[PDB]
Amino acid sequence: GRKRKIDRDAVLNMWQQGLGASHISKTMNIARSTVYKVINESN
Repeated sequence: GRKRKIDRDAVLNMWQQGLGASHISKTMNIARSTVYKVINESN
């Protein structure tokens, strides 16, 4: 599916609000490099 059962607004909400790895990892439970796995995908 496209926008049925998939996440994206969570990690995208961290960067789009003016954050930075450390805070982007605390609010959004994910390691700082793990966040770049997503940001790199640009999904």
